[PDB]
Amino acid sequence: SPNSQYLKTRILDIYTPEQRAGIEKSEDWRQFSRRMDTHFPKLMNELDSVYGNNEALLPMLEMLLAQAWQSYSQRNSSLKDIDIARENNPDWILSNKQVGGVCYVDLFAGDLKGLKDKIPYFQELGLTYLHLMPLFKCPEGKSDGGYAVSSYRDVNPALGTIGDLREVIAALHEAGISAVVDFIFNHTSNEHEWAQRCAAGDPLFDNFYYIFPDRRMPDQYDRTLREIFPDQHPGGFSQLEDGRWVWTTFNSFQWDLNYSNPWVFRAMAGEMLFLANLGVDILRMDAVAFIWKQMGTSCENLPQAHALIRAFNAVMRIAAPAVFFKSEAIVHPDQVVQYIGQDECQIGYNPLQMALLWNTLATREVNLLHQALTYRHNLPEHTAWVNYVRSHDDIGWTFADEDAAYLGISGYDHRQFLNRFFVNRFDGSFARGVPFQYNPSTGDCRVSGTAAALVGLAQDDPHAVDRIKLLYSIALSTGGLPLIYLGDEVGTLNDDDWSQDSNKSDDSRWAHRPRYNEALYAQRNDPSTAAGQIYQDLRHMIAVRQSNPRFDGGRLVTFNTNNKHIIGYIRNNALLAFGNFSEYPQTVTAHTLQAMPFKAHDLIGGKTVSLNQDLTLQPYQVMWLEIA
Ligand SMILES: OC[C@H]1O[C@H](O[C@H]2[C@H](O)[C@@H](O)[C@@H](O[C@H]3[C@H](O)[C@@H](O)[C@@H](O[C@H]4[C@H](O)[C@@H](O)[C@@H](O)O[C@@H]4CO)O[C@@H]3CO)O[C@@H]2CO)[C@H](O)[C@@H](O)[C@@H]1O
Ligand SMILES: OC[C@H]1O[C@@](CO)(O[C@H]2O[C@H](CO)[C@@H](O)[C@H](O)[C@H]2O)[C@@H](O)[C@@H]1O
Repeated sequence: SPNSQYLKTRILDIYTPEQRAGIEKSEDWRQFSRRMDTHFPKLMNELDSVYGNNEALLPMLEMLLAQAWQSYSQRNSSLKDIDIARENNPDWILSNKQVGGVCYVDLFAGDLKGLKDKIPYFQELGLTYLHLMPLFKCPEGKSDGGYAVSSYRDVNPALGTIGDLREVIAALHEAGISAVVDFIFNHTSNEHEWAQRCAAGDPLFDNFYYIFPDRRMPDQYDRTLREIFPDQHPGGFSQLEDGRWVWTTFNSFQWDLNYSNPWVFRAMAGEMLFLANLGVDILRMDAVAFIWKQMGTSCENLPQAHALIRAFNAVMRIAAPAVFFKSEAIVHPDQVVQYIGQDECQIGYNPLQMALLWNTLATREVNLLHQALTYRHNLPEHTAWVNYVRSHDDIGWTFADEDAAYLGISGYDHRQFLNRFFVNRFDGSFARGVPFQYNPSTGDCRVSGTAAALVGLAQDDPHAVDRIKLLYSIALSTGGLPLIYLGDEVGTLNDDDWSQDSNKSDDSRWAHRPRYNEALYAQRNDPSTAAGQIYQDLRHMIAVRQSNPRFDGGRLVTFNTNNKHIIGYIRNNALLAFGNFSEYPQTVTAHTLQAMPFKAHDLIGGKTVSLNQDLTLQPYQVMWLEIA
């Protein structure tokens, strides 16, 4: 394979003799050259592992690297400073100081300019990380909430212009907040120019997607394909006007990109560089599990999918060091963690913890949660979990059947219980969620609904507020970067019109995608309201997390509480956390605490607690005891 020095010389051949001389002496080239030598080996290796001796590999690479240089040269000086800072501080993502939030620009603040006006509030809340949902042009009507991209560069006019976005990013950086956007690279909308030209037979866009003449291949593939939206279509394919079939893992209007074609990688790498130069700090790698297909397999988590992502990682290491990745892999735990690594995705959603928080609220038993915190929490160096309570999506019960089997729990039977409980089809359930994608052929089902809707706030369950606080307390202190679903900090309930909207009625996820609730936000300072109680609660926990070094890092050690309703863990051997998932008082005996100091200050309630005697926690109470 060619080497870094070889490719760099060729990159400089576009400059006349006089220019070439100057370029080689410039700071930009110096840094670019150094990073090329350091990271090119990985890029080449990962790409080769996927394409092999593909004739297009070499040509695609030189073209991509030429862009990488141009992209780095044009990169703004301020961004280059962030590039240097993060190069030498790979663990910035692990700082206890980081706290993120996520919202739809349109639902939360109208448009881009409006979002800019909400920045003061984000600072007031303590955010240092902000994820904005899909901002670029997409089909009018149904676009899977913007996840069906028709243009990676043209901002949805309803939100503003590319200029407004560029402005928002700079304002976020000014307020000490990182910009986080989606990198929907597994597929585009069926209205995207690429799709159009590919299907129309433009030789330039040949093999940019997976299109079949009939059901021969589709049927073979469907034998092992999981259905994500069985409500929309069976298997993973959709039929075109002309009768052909296109691979559509998600909605029919979302066509999977064909990474078996190296020119497809180059295309998306180009888009990443575009997003990088806008000043994006973290790219949410959407559906990383499906970017590689292979007949007979599930076409999820394949080796080449990981390799491609590590290739993308390399491009950023060379042309935009500040850009980190956030893996969205809502799959089996064993698979989830494989996307997380310094050379792949530095951080990734922690669906296991999230799903188990809700599970524990239902069963009142921390068994599965404790198991996960004990065996699946700690990660490799320079990587972190993104811990969350809810997201724009439904809740999938992605705990491991094998893990559950160890505890004498039948995964299938357990999920059936969980699903019933959270959609209020179980006696006594406090949850008011809505079903999502009930698959009659598999028994699988997911749950939609806001955090407040699932804890019982819609009916004013007296335990609703403390439940919210408890869940967020755990995502905030286990170790990793905590993500707040904006709207949750004031107990925002479900949207009560989505079912009436013909563009949303067939997607219950819109039930937990409500608009900014002016009334609730106007009560965040009133301790007598649910909004105020939830707000000050979370704000206080955020404040503590960010100021107390004992929460730093992502490592944790579980503590056996000897009480099936109480979870316990220790951060940095100095912070002991207890969490009662019972609606009744529960005790951690003096005998269980013998190894703990006689007294410890609780950062949650502010009181001094004695650990030389039984410790009784009130319903849903959380304690952050300083033991060192
Ligand atoms: O305080 C609330 C209620 O708490 C108590 O009930 C709890 C149980 O203690 C929990 O263990 C849990 O029970 C679930 C169970 O987790 C779930 O797997 C399912 O059990 C199935 C099982 O999967 C299947 O293999 C087969 O064995 O049938 C089982 C049927 O139970 O469903 C259980 C619930 O039925 O959650 C409940 C409810 O929170 C306490 O007993 C209640 O009195 C109390 O109200
Ligand atoms: O349940 C309300 C509403 O949700 C939708 C949209 O997602 O469908 C969900 O609920 C159905 C019944 O529980 C499930 O069969 C389906 O799989 C699930 O997505 C609407 O169709 C329904 O009216």
